[PDB]
Amino acid sequence: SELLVNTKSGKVMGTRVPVLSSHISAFLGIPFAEPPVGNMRFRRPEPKKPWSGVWNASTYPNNCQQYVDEQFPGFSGSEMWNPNREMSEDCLYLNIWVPSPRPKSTTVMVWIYGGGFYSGSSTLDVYNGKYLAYTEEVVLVSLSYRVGAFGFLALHGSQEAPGNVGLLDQRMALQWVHDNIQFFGGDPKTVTIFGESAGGASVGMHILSPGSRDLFRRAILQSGSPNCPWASVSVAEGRRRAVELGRNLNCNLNSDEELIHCLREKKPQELIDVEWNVLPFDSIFRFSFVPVIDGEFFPTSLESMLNSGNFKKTQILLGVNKDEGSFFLLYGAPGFSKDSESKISREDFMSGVKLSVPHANDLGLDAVTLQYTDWMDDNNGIKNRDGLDDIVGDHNVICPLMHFVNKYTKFGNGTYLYFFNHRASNLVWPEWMGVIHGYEIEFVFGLPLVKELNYTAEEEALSRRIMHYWATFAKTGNPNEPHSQESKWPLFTTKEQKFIDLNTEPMKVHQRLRVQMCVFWNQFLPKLLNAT
Amino acid sequence: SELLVNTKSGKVMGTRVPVLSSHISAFLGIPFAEPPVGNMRFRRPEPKKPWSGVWNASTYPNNCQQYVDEQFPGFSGSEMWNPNREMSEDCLYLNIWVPSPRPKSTTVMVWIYGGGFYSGSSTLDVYNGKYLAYTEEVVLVSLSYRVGAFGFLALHGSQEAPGNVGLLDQRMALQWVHDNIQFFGGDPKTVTIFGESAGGASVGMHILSPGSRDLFRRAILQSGSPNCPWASVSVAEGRRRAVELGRNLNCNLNSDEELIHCLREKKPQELIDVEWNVLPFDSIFRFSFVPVIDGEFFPTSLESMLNSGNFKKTQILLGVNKDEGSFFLLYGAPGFSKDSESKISREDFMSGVKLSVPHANDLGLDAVTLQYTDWMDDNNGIKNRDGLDDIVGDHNVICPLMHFVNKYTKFGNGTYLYFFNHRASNLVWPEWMGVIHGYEIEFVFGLPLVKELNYTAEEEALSRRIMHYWATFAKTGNPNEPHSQESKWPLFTTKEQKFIDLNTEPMKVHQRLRVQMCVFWNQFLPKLLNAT
Ligand SMILES: ONCc1nc(CCCCNc2c3c(nc4ccc(Cl)cc24)CCCC3)ccc1O
Ligand SMILES: ONCc1nc(CCCCNc2c3c(nc4ccc(Cl)cc24)CCCC3)ccc1O
Ligand SMILES: *[C@@H]1O[C@H](CO)[C@@H](O)[C@H](O)[C@H]1NC(C)=O
Ligand SMILES: *[C@@H]1O[C@H](CO)[C@@H](O)[C@H](O)[C@H]1NC(C)=O
Ligand SMILES: *[C@@H]1O[C@H](CO)[C@@H](O)[C@H](O)[C@H]1NC(C)=O
Ligand SMILES: *[C@@H]1O[C@H](CO)[C@@H](O)[C@H](O)[C@H]1NC(C)=O
Ligand SMILES: *[C@@H]1O[C@H](CO)[C@@H](O)[C@H](O)[C@H]1NC(C)=O
Ligand SMILES: *[C@@H]1O[C@H](CO)[C@@H](O)[C@H](O)[C@H]1NC(C)=O
Ligand SMILES: [Cl-]
Ligand SMILES: [Cl-]
Ligand SMILES: [Cl-]
Ligand SMILES: [Cl-]
Ligand SMILES: [Cl-]
Ligand SMILES: [Cl-]
Ligand SMILES: [Cl-]
Ligand SMILES: [Cl-]
Ligand SMILES: [Cl-]
Ligand SMILES: [Cl-]
Ligand SMILES: [Cl-]
Ligand SMILES: [Cl-]
Repeated sequence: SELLVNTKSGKVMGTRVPVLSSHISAFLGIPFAEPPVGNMRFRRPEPKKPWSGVWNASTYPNNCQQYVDEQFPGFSGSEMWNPNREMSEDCLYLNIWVPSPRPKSTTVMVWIYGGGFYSGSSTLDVYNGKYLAYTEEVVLVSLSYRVGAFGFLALHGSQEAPGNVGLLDQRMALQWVHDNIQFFGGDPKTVTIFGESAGGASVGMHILSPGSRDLFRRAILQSGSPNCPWASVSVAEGRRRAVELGRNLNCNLNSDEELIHCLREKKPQELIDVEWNVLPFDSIFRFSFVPVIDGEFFPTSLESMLNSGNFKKTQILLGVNKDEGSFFLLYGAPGFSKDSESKISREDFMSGVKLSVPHANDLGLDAVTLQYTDWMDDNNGIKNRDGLDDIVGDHNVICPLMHFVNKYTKFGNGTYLYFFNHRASNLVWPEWMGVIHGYEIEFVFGLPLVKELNYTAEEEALSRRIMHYWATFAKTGNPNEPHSQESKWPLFTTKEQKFIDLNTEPMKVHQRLRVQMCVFWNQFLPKLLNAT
Repeated sequence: SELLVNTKSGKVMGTRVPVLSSHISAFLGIPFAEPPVGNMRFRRPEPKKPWSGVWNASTYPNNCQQYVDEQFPGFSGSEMWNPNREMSEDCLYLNIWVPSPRPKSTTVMVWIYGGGFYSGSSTLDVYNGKYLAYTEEVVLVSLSYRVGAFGFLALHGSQEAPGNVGLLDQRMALQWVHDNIQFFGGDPKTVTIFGESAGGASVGMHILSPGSRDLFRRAILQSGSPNCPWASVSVAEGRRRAVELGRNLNCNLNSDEELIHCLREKKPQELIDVEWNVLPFDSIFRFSFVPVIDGEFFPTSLESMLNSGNFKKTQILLGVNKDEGSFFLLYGAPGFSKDSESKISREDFMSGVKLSVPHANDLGLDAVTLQYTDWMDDNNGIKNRDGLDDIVGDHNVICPLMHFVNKYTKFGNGTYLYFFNHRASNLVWPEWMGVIHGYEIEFVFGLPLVKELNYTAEEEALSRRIMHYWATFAKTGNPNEPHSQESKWPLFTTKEQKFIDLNTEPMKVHQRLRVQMCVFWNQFLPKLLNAT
């Protein structure tokens, strides 16, 4: 029977699963590592010891230990991103959706969730890969990885807490797909890794890290890049936050061994309670325990690796959403509220500026405000709100990615670039937030195809277009079907720099995505700060 | 008879002059100072010694000694600005157009010509005040003043060449109008001084200088301001250029007395030949001998005087032309030509940038180019040409004036602001130069009213509108006629910052003239240079 699969680690038994008037196979909660509990907290993951018997693979696993958003209790808009399973340090598991009948060798897609490296779950409703596996005849995997301190506490020079271990969690997941996906009908030679936000940053980090390049074929990055200012810290800064975390918990701080033994003693929620207190009073758009530039996982600085071609050469498909700053501001900036139009005075605009560029001389502040202020209309609350939203999105997401795109394309084997700007008809967040960070995911996973989810027919067609782009790219490295004559999504070349709009209108091709602002962010502003 | 007038200096006899199917009276070439010749070269002017007999005042005087443009021999576009009379150091004379019959007490307007303080003549065809005197029933004076080294050689601490003497030339002209214009039918209580470019800068400098404020009632500034970067130098920089001028002429350089005796010996054209060699290799948009911030004529820095209200409080009417950079670039920038469309490569744009900001760190260069570059279309030769034209005009004219306007309006008694953007139908310079610096003057002086000058009927109506604005402002301090209901030219207030367009279309009112660029020029760029 097709719900039984033998693997190099043991037998697993899945469940038949309905999906749009048909059925497919799902294997939920397969372990890919030893449970990182106890004195293994903060350590590199070990491979899952092989098991006897059949592993019930019919129900979702636990989610990892993480902060939980409570800003809007019961609000579906925020709670659709929270853990929907019991939380535990025993959380290193993957899930697989396999078409029925089982294929023999079809392309594989591995989903890497986001959440700023401090949160995330593979079991969210928007991450349910059954629609995509069934519609595009792919084998859909979603992995999990340790977040927060559990996955990214970095005491460099130590082997009990070296940092980046949540990245090694993902890597082991990919190694297990390389080794066992052939038994699920998947082609381990055509594995596409994809992910959004922190997951998009992860994908790019696996493109960069030599110990990861050989475990996948190509890559998709949504609203995230490895060079994003929130996505990595130095070895010094990682050690500082780790010691600062000990201070918060009354820890002996003389050695790394004593620091680590104390932290291993605390219950997980104790660590999470004080997690945000280690950030520098430098503030707001930054998360505590992120990957570290350690010399091992990342040989040198990300910028030098990028400049020298020191990265896997393949095909990539990536892009951004129109409004990437909205959540940063709602949750952390003064004067933004879920239930008002959040119009913003001149005063509040100037304070959000300062929050958006941590540690910038005053001359830099003027540079930013001069660039984003309409001085013919400088007291317009809506323009001030939109301007701040652009500042935050350009700085933290769009312009890092545009830098990555341009650096990568000089050496890679094909780049495709998209600008997603359709606001979902049924979005529960306020209108002023726009085409929000994170709200293309439901289209990539084909949720518009479910009528009771209350999407427009145009949104079903856009989701089908997008799913087909993603899967056709994963099978062949080109989103366009060969001899099917609809408008072509053109290659992104250093010369032309073309991209497309992704929305419900007929495709349009543009050039040089937000080049005006990103010249400012990627070339002018850092020069200004360097020379003052 | 009305061609004879007795003055506190002697009798003068003018000539009857035809003008648009009528006649008026003109008194050309009245001396207002002692001829500044010989050992009086470079000295403060002395009053004209009174004379016996009748002074023939029927023919134009000489023009002062000055550089003469020969870039386009015979080209009327350039030659209409050159001396049209024999040149001489004996050039301190004024000219008066008096309506017929002679008025008893009507308002007076004193024209101060431009020419970068290195050139200019009161006798140019475009400066012929007969049309304005006759049409608006004013008494029109035009003065003259020493230019070049003869008027602005500045060896501070010396009494034989203190600097600013060409400004004292103008002042003496105004003192003579104060004393004698009542005999020509002019009201010495309603004297309006006006002028363009260097003359506009002069007008503002007389508003600033205490020894000048009491000699006129109000003021008009066209395309010039006292704070313009080409309009003044420091005492140190004036001494440097003066000594450098001696080096060029094999002068003894040990003392000021010996420096000055040598320079007084050279024939005037010898000084003019080497005049441009004293500029710092710092270049292009600067003129050699300009006013100096000496502590006498200007008590303190122009910026501190402006900030503290240390200036005459009255009404002012001022404005700019759409394209102020065109001549700077044509004559001095590489890649601009009279007879091509002067489209400009990316390379040449970057070199014109460097020429437009003398002495700017490289970080400042990027600031300028980032602000004026369209990075979606950065190789457009026309946009690159227009961008450079805006850089030069904003920096050297528009944004200094906008700074002056805003500083003055806090303390003055009424400000009116215009943006002149009608290109004359019959302009002989190439189209790419646009609404050129200097080409509103012919409208202010009513030359469109002469049919054989080949202007459109709309240009006759615009000239009449403008002449009426200027004269009504000069009589009453408000350009609008009281109870005549046509659209009103609104006051310029710190809050609203309104101005009007001056062209052949019906008046329109706008707000915050080029505020985006002038925030960059007047606030951001100097801060950037200061802090690097
Ligand atoms: O974005 N501001 C958020 C914010 N929430 C709160 C509510 C309580 C938890 C603090 N947890 C934080 C969260 C997030 N970012 C943070 C950044 C800096 C710091 Cl000190 C804490 C953060 C973003 C994701 C959600 C939580 C208070 C202050 C505050 O600033
Ligand atoms: O604008 N460039 C002009 C320009 N003309 C020439 C032609 C010969 C005379 C030099 N006379 C000059 C004139 C003017 N500006 C100058 C600025 C710097 C210097 Cl060294 C000389 C200047 C502007 C008004 C007209 C003359 C050569 C080089 C040159 O640069
Ligand atoms: C695991 O499998 C059994 C039958 O194989 C099923 O009844 C059970 O519900 C599954 N586990 C849980 C926790 O429900
Ligand atoms: C990708 O590589 C192959 C062979 O290495 C080459 O022929 C092809 O043109 C490349 N495509 C791009 C877009 O670089
Ligand atoms: C679909 O729309 C109706 C109408 O407001 C709403 O009551 C219902 O809850 C929606 N369904 C879902 C699944 O949100
Ligand atoms: C000055 O006046 C006389 C008559 O008064 C006139 O003939 C003469 O032409 C004038 N001067 C010159 C230089 O022409
Ligand atoms: C000008 O001054 C007079 C009296 O000094 C004052 O009443 C009038 O309002 C002022 N006008 C402006 C525009 O400042
Ligand atoms: C007026 O236009 C004609 C036609 O080109 C021209 O020949 C003539 O010289 C012009 N007149 C003046 C004064 O420029
Ligand atoms: Cl199989
Ligand atoms: Cl514990
Ligand atoms: Cl870049
Ligand atoms: Cl849309
Ligand atoms: Cl919006
Ligand atoms: Cl670019
Ligand atoms: Cl009289
Ligand atoms: Cl001589
Ligand atoms: Cl200003
Ligand atoms: Cl017009
Ligand atoms: Cl133009
Ligand atoms: Cl302003």
